[PDB]
Parts: sequence; C-alpha cells; structure tokens
Amino acid sequence: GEPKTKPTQSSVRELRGCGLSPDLIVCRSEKPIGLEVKEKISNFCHVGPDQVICIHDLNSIYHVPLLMEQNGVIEYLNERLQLNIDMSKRTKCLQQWRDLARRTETVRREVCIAVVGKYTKFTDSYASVVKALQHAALAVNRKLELVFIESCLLEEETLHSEPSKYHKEWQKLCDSHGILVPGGFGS
Amino acid sequence: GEPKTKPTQSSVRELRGCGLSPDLIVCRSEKPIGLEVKEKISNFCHVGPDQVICIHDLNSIYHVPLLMEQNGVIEYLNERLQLNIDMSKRTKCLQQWRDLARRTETVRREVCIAVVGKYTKFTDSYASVVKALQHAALAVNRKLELVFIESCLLEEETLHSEPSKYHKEWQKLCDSHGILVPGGFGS
Repeated sequence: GEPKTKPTQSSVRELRGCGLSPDLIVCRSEKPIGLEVKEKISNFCHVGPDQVICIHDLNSIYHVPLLMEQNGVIEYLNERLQLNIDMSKRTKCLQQWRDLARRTETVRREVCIAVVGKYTKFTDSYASVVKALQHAALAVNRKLELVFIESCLLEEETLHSEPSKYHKEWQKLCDSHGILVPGGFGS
Repeated sequence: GEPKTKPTQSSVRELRGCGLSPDLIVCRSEKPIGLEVKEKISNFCHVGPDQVICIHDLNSIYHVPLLMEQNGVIEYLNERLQLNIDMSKRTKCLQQWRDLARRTETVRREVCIAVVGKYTKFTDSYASVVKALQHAALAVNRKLELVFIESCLLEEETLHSEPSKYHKEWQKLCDSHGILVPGGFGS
C-alpha cells in the first residue's frame, strides 16, 4: 500500500553512468498521495522539497493546470532562465482553460453510442480521435457513451463456433444515434 | 415489519355470519416468522396454541413434510377421527421423500436453456410443466436454467420500432442446447 517508487532511484544511476546530473522533479500518478514520500525524492536528487510535482493525471487534460497553481512552478522557470512574463491574473492567462474545464463536467446524457474499432484493448485507431471530438460536443451539452464493439469476431468465425460474442454486440447499436465505420486489416 | 394479518380476523366474521365455526389453523408464508404472532390467532379462534401451522412454502413441494414433524399435526388427526395408522418410523413413511430432498439440492450445472411460452409474466402455458420435468431430470444430476423468451413482440412489430429488444432473446437461444416450440393464439 505504501507508494515505494523503484524507477526513481534507478533513473539516477543511469544519469551518473553516462555523465549527467538530474535537476528537475519527474513523477506520474493518478491519485493524491501522502506527503511522507515527497521528501524521499528530494534527498535522492539534492533538490528542494517544495518543488516536487505530484501529478494525478487520469484520462483528460484539465488535470494539469490545477496543480501548477498550488505547488509553485509557474514562477520558478521564469527567474531560472531570465525570460519575460505578461502578468495579469496569475502569470499566464487561465480564464481560457477554466471555462472549458468546469463546464465539461456539468453535462450528462448517457446516450447509447456504438463505435467499431479493431480489437478489445486500447488500440491505435481512436487514441487521438475520441479526445478531439469530445471538446467540440460541448456546444450541445450532450455526453456520448463509448462502448467496445469488435468487427473481427462477428463473421463465420463466431456464428459457427460459439454464438456468444455475436448477438450481444447487436444489442447496443439498433437504437443508437451515431454508427461509425471501421477500416480494413488485409483479410 | 410486523406481520399483521388482516384476512384472518375477517374470515372469522364471515363464518360466524352464516352458521359455521372454524376449528383448524390456516396460514401461508415463505420464511419462519417469529413467535410473537402465533398467539395472536389462537385467541381469535379459541383453539390450541401449540397447533398453529407456520408453512414457509417457496416454490417447490419439499417445504411441507419438514414442518409436520416439528409442530405436531401428524398425530392430531389420527385420534380426532379415530382412524388406523401403520407406524414404522414416524407415523407415515418419510424415507421416500427424504431421498429426493437432499439429492435435489445437491446438483448444479448452470447451463443455458431457452424456453418459449407466451408473455413475460407467470402465464398458464408452463405452470405444471416446469415442475414435472424437474423431478425426472435428477437422474442425470444436471440443472437446467429457465429463462423467458417472448414470441409475440419479435416479428415486424419490434424490428421496425425498437429492434434492440429483438436481439435480446437470440443471445440465449443460439448458445443453448435445447429449444422448445410454443403454440399459437389466433393471429
């Protein structure tokens, strides 16, 4: 249960074995962890304890600007490289991202939408497609529920073998509103 | 949560209003209720408190002989009408029913079996059919899972309206091993 990170102490050895020295703090998580592990990386990297990034990314993009305004990294890189800054509200303009982040989590519909990919796991046919179409659907305030329908096991390989994964896929597309078209992988 | 019975006190008024007098105890339940209500019916009928029947019938037939051996009704009717009795183990022979009671609740298979009746509620097309076939299926020690397949809303009245429900019954009949034939109600 304790978040004991292993690649952290292993990445420092690789940098020392070639002729490099780590200066920043790199991390990746999905839930706010305790403060008992924030000071563990500082002593192993000889950095400041108040500069540890605790990112809890899930599956969108609005889980990043909410962290920079709490730790204190938006003003550290300004005086580190001596660059200009157009101050107005908080270093950079944030009102443009707040109007699209809070408004997104206030809509719901749960409409049956059937999509066709290729396999059942996370493939590469809709990694950047399902993300761009979700932001443009905020004008109608409607949420689309994405499912997983495989077109491979649907022909004679399923109807002749075990008719279990065939008749179930047709139960989520007869009353749907948006039916997509897949592609083609040889034969 | 208190099992307050109403037709009990109302049935006594109907018998007294015509020239009858109740003597036995009639009841119907599904789970062993407490003893706080067994003395409520005895004073309303002026009968014996140790002769109240607490039947907990669910949906079979073996939930009846297990109660007569606990309350005490198998010997009450013998001396009430002065009749003969062939004593051996406990008034009547019980070994014939005890062999089919434990052998029934110790078999399982969970196999997909699709049956077609008429509607979706408890109709009159399989009331006495699903009970007789279950006892004869004990020789193979296999359990048949009964479902509900409606043949009315399946033709053109469903495919044109909401065909999502049409593809629901086909998932349980194509994979099943036994398919029955319904009947015909006019048109």
